[PDB]
Amino acid sequence: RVSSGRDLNCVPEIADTLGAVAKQGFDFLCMPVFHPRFKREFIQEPAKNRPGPQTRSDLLLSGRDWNTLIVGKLSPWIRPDSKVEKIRRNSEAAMLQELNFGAYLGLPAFLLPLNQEDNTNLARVLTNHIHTGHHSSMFWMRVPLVAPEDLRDDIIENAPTTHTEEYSGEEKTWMWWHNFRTLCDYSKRIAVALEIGADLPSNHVIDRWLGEPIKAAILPTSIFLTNKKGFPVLSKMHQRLIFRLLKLEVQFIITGTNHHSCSYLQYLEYLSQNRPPPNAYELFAKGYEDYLQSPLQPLMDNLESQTYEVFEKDPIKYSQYQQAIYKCLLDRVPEEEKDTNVQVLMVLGAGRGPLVNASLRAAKQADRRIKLYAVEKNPNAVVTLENWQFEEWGSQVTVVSSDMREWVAPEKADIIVSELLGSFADNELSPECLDGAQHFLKDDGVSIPGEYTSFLAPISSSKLYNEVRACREKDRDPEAQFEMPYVVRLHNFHQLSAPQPCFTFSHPNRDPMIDNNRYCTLEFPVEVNTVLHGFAGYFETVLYQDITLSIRPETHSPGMFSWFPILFPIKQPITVREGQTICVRFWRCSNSKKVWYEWAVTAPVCSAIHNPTGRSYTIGL
Amino acid sequence: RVSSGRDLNCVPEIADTLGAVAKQGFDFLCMPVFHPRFKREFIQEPAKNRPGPQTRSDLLLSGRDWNTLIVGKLSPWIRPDSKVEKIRRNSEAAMLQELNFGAYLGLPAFLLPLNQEDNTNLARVLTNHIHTGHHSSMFWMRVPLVAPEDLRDDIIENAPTTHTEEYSGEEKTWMWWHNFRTLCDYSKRIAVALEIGADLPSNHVIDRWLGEPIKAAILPTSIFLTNKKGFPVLSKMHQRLIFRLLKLEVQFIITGTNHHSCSYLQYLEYLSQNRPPPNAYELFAKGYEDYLQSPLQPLMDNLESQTYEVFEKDPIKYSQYQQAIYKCLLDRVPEEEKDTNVQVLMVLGAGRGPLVNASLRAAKQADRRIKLYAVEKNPNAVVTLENWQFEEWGSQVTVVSSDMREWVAPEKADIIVSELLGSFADNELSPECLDGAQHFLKDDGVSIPGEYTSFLAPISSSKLYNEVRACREKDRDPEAQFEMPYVVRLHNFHQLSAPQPCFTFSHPNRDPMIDNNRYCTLEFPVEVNTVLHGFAGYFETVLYQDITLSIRPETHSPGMFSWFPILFPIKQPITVREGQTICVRFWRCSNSKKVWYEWAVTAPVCSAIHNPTGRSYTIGL
Amino acid sequence: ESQTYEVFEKDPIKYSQYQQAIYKCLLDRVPEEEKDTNVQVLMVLGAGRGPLVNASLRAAKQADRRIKLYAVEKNPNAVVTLENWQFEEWGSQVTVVSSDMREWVAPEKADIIVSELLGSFADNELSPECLDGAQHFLKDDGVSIPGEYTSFLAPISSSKLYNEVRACREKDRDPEAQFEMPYVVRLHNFHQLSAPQPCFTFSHPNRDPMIDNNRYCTLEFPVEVNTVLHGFAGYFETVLYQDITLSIRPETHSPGMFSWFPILFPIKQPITVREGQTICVRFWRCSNSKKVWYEWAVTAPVCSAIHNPTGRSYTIGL
Amino acid sequence: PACMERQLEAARYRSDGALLLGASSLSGRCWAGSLWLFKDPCAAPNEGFCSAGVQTEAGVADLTWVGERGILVASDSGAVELWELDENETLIVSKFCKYEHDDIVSTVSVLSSGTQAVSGSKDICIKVWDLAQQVVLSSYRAHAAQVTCVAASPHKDSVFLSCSEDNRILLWDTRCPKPASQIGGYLPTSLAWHPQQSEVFVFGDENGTVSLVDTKVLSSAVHSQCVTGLVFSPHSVPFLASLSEDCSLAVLDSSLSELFRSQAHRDFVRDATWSPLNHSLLTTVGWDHQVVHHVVPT
Ligand SMILES: Nc1ncnc2c1ncn2[C@@H]1O[C@H](CO)[C@@H](O)[C@H]1O
Ligand SMILES: Nc1ncnc2c1ncn2[C@@H]1O[C@H](CO)[C@@H](O)[C@H]1O
Ligand SMILES: Nc1ncnc2c1ncn2[C@@H]1O[C@H](CO)[C@@H](O)[C@H]1O
Repeated sequence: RVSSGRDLNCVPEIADTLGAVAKQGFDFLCMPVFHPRFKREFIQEPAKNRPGPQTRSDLLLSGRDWNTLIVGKLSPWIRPDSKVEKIRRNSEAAMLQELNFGAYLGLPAFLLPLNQEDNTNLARVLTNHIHTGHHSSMFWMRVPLVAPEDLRDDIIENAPTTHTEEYSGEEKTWMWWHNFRTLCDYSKRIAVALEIGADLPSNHVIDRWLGEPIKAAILPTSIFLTNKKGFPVLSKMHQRLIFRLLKLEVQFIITGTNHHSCSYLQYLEYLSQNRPPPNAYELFAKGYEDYLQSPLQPLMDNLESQTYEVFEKDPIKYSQYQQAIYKCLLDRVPEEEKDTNVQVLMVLGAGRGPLVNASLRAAKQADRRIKLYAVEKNPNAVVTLENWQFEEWGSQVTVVSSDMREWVAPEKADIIVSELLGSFADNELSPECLDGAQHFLKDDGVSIPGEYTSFLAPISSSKLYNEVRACREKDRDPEAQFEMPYVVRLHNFHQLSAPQPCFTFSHPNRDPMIDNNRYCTLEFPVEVNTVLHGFAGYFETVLYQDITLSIRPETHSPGMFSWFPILFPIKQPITVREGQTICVRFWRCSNSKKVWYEWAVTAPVCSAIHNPTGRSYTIGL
Repeated sequence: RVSSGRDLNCVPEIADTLGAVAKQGFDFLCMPVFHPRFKREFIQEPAKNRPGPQTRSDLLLSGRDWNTLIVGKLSPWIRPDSKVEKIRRNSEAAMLQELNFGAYLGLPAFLLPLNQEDNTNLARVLTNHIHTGHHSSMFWMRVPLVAPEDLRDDIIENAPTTHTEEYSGEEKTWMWWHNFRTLCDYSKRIAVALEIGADLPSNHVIDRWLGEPIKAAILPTSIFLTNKKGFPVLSKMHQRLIFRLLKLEVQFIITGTNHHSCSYLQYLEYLSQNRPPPNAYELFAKGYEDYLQSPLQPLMDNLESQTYEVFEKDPIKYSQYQQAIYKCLLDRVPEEEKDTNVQVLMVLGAGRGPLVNASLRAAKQADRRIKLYAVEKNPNAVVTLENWQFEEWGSQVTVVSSDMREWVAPEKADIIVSELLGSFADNELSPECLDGAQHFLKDDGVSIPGEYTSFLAPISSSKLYNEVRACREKDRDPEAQFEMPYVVRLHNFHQLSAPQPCFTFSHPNRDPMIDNNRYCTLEFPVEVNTVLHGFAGYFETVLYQDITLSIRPETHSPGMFSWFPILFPIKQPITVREGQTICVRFWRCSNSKKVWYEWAVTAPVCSAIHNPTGRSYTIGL
Repeated sequence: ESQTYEVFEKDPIKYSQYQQAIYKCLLDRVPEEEKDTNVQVLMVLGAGRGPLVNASLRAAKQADRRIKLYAVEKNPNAVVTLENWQFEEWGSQVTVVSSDMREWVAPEKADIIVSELLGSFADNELSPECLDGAQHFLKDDGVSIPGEYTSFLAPISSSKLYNEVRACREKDRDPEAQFEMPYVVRLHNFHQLSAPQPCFTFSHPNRDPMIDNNRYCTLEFPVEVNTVLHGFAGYFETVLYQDITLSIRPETHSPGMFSWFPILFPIKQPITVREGQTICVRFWRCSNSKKVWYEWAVTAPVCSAIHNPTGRSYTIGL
Repeated sequence: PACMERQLEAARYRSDGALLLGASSLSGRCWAGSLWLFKDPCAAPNEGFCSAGVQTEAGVADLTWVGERGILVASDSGAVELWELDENETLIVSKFCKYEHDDIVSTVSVLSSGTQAVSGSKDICIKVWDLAQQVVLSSYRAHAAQVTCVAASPHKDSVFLSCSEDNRILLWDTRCPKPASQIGGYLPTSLAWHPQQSEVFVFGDENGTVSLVDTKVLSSAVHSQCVTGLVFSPHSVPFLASLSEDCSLAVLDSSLSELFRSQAHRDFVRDATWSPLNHSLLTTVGWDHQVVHHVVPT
């Protein structure tokens, strides 16, 4: 249930050690590819001419074992950032040697340490190896939660441990990593191996690692408190951290000697089994974590059958649609008018008939008379509709194969029902679709939904920022991938400020010269130090009175699978200090053919205006 | 063992038909997505306003069944190339409707017919659908081996079947397909569903389909000759064709009614089991068919351990290397000098020691004294070498970690042995490597190999031409993918002329001012009508006297896995008529840093010079 | 090209400075008592269309000592101009050699090797490699002119130049490559945010045990103003002989010297710098047997990406 | 054991004149160590010409004598080992192997009493051991980086020096409640107490400089590479022998001036030991499997 590995600096017999490690219960071994104490010379004689083999042989293990069980380790004497010139030059050649020796064996990952503020030459040498040869290896940077200088025992008479509280100073190891990956151009091959210490730092320091590519978690044996029966366990503060890392599916690493004279691995498995069972949304979205998809345009495109099927497999949203119609029937037709009044219900954008069926179920429980119309422009869905109307519905449902904005209806409607909302509410163009169907609504008719509002919250996710970069394509703008929204189940991320409302649409629209174009400015108070990469978009909708749907995390309709958050990215990440406000601007723009969004950050610093005039992204009308 | 499907034009109950077809033994069903006789109107009233459902519902089958078992069929009345304007306009809207209905269901493939010379508008309408929406569907064009006009019974008094032999005229159906895919820009989504007829055409007509993307083979029941026990079988000429299609792994389709009143499917399975067992090369290369790989550059790059391992798992090449050394020891050291003479054997480019071991095995069987040197520049392989020298070899093998062109050897050598050859012989730069090691060879020393020659043969493969197009990358020349060789196990292809020798290298080189640059002109007599896409490159080498290695298909060393042919492509395909000669020119060019090839076709028409000055491809010195 | 050699020859200041450096080296090597007994072996490595050879001649007439010249040149087109000069005027004194100075197997060792192999960032035309390859044929007491050169760097703000580097995007390459390569430019609409500091230094001849031409330098630039950093102006200084020097460092510029303009090392993203902050840059001189390149990253007030890693955007051919 | 691995780490002469040898294989299939005794010092390193021999599970990073019988070993396994010579001095038997360091034990030093010791490790910790009870009395994480060297005081059992890659040299004294004290450039690599002045010590850095330090300073550029060790002669007015990664040995006087200079070694010079019998004799082992004997010009 947990992918785990053992970290060692002593492997006398590579095959014996691996056998013992696997028998212990591990899945991989972190061992040095050269003897850790074997300092080598590459410049001056006669140590440079050192004869004999330089390390053990590749033949000692099969290609599968080298590719699946061995995570290499950089030799501890390799100091590319030394103040001594000879040590730097020596360590440069020495570093390339071990990386190229690990590439030679096809090792799945290779560990390099970050234990000081200046790792410029370390980064240079790594960047240069990444651009040399036919690679694939992952590079895990071993970086501690707390610097070893900030966790030393206060036992130096003339150098006491500074007892002052430094909020930003406590987060020095994150800047070690931040600066290192900036130098290396956010290479998708450089990930974090976060070293957990004896006493956990302040929660802000821990929160600094949210949205970072943590691939491994290093738990040293010395952090395990021994229990009553003499077995290793962890504090409830440490346990909570383990539970946060289990969501990111990191590989647990156990380093150091046995101090409970395995049990550490068994304790991790016990913890893994004692986590809450995943809810419906959680079990559905598994697989889609941080996977960027294109937002659907059901107006411009005809949705596939298998797509309509998944939108129909959302019971919560259809039970909420039914009860909204149920309440509107009662509030419109009093019990004395029970059979004298027939309500004209038009399902605009009917799909393969799930709203039409909900409209029917809502008439049986509200016991009122309804006359249905199922308008739909996708002719393929219309086939499913016309076969439903023949086999079950009959004269009650009048199938209309047209665009709701073109349709010349026979009579006006009492209730127009629709499911035209995207993850950013108005992104599938409901404001234009229901505006075009407003003339055939009674001067007292009800639209379901009657209101919808989009939300935005600033986020940090170098994992998602890196994923948006990967979306560069040929024959287009090299930066277009940053000027378009993405539907994504955000997961390895940090939300830097609570969602605020963005754009609001109401139906029907009685405003004199309404206009669907928008411009909104939002100010986000940021309580932490961070790097802004994008803006999560969410939505809320009022179907009827207290019957609502929501994808805003704090008011999420439980068990509602039908939507994932949208992601509005920015070309360049923006450093934000604690206390600073992130000021974003969003526009909803349009012409007779297209609808698009534009957005710019104006604080703490300006960004470029993203998607000016829909050059990267438009929604088709 | 054989992927097969049933073709029908009568599916009264879609679920019943599928059940019967699967119970019969099929894997998929080709059925019409609309009723074949249901002509529809899209322009004039009142047939355009035809009410009711336009076809059966998508709900009748699960998404998996629609995606894995249903190959759609275009309705037989759809004639986009009609001479009648109204029928063309009607059939245009009608064609898009059925393609978009099949895209809606996510069908794995959709059949469209080619049964006339002019399918321009058919192609236009298909090309326009391919650029409309979010696709993935395969389009199989049903095209007959023999046109139905050329297989009619000679029963028309005033229109007799022309009894004259027309070589090119018998290949009219290939030009129907050729012109159709040229119009559609060689879309990787358009493949051939080749219809096999009652009497097979001439073999040249059949050969015209080599190198074409045949995804399905349509065997109609009427082509099955009934045997003694009353079961359907095929002629030995038809059986041979089935065996050629089984190499291309096509999906067999059985169309038409049961005339042996399944058995047809069982006969195909019997044929599949009665094919020759695949040899070592055949079973090894399976998976690599027409997969383009980059040619290795062991000089410029350090080969990975798992790569050296596969080059060591070739017994034939090492037994041939051993016997070449075995014969050279005897021909140099007479039995009277048995222990008085020690031969200086230098394995230049030793790798992980397979040639050094072969050199040892060759001294035990030739019973002569040898002093070995294992030169190697890749320091990672040198680790494996130095661990071999410690654990087994000893003082006999002197490991040298250097480039053979830099090395200042202690004494001259009697025999230099090397394995520096690529699929085009000199493409890993052996001519430069052994030239740099020539000064330290005795004025009577033997190089193994002593000679190597590259070969070239012109080829047709729209499958491989399409695969080279797919290799376009951003940040480079949009056409660079055509100016570089590829190592590939050529499979779905046609070789238009027998291999001719290209470049020849000899070792040692006693020519006054030798020069490794080359220029060769080859004339290829072409006996068939065809489309040239590239030139297969092969090689032959003389290790010692009659001990040779070869990848030339007609002289191939059996069981030799170590190399696959190279592919030298051309930007634009070239039509070649029967009787025409394909004249190619090849250059081997160089400077102090790089070595490259250039090539141009000069007949029947000129091509552009490919890779001028190594702008797309160089080999690093 | 010929018209290019012509403009490099139309710089009187640099040739009068080259002459006086040879003038002083002749006197400091051949005492008046050895006036006609001593002939100095002067080799003009990288002779071009003969302006240094003529300066070497002018320096022997005014220093009144005996010289034996060698005009080494690899460009065969310039060699045509050289061989026509040797025929029409020079004669037996000048021995034209059509070869690469790193290949040439000289007849005898030289007393003085003279060269003009410097770029705007001093070592950017690869003088360290060229004179290293010609070092074996130098006398164990020979003088190289120039004997030393040092590159300089100063951080700059110029949205005009930053915009000009963006405009250099080209198809079929990295969309950002235009920011990972130096440019020779007469900087004008700009602001220099800190005074030039020395970067890389080369000496000739090179007696260091296992010398190595690869470099790594870290410079800290104190910034007294609020600004936006777009690049680093590169400049150079060279010691031909003793107090005879050439310079393109603005504060020590050799007057009337047209032969060079500053180099510009840009950065992909501009960097905000507040008053009081230090701009910390790192520069590397990297190489292999075929190419030489530079890499550079800003590490304060914020990090930048490493520019030109492994010469992916820009290399200098060896 | 049938062989001793080419990487000779430690050379320690006891009171009578026998030679202790620690060695490890820092390359090849097996990465293990070995302890050897040479009653005939001129025989070394001949595996057949030895008096006693043993093989440890993991490499020998450092060792020291525990009187004339026992040997304290700092292993790559993270354990501290104790091996005592038998009644005949022909067998080497293990007494304790305690794995207390979470990483390679790099340095070891026996405290004045002879019943206590200090281990310095790459795991950043320092541990004070009771050899008799076979347990650790105290654990000190005072350093920030790997511990390079620990040097127990010649005469004070609670005093000992330490130095680490964190650029710190710490003066210890268990009697204080904050026992470390920072004394003070380039990283400290080697620590040697003066055998006549319990207030003076020498330290060698990674830049080859050796320096003279009085607790309440003088410097010289001895080597071109990291100073691996510093060992004082048994003389009443000692000589200082400085080992190095530049494969050379130097013997310096009181003012750090060079007297001897030996290039005999072809690989890293690891340990040095002056003869108890001949004070002009210094023995130096190295990674080139040599056991070179030196005649210091006195
Ligand atoms: N303007 C429109 N007219 C009619 N149906 C529409 C319109 N826009 C979207 N739909 C349909 O509404 C459903 C919900 O997106 C889909 O089936 C879509 O095809
Ligand atoms: N010039 C060279 N010098 C030494 N070994 C070489 C040279 N070129 C190729 N090799 C080695 O020869 C083997 C066969 O390609 C490989 O192990 C390769 O690394
Ligand atoms: N390595 C070289 N060998 C000879 N001449 C050179 C070399 N490099 C540059 N030059 C020449 O030196 C002059 C100054 O750049 C030019 O004429 C150039 O062509």
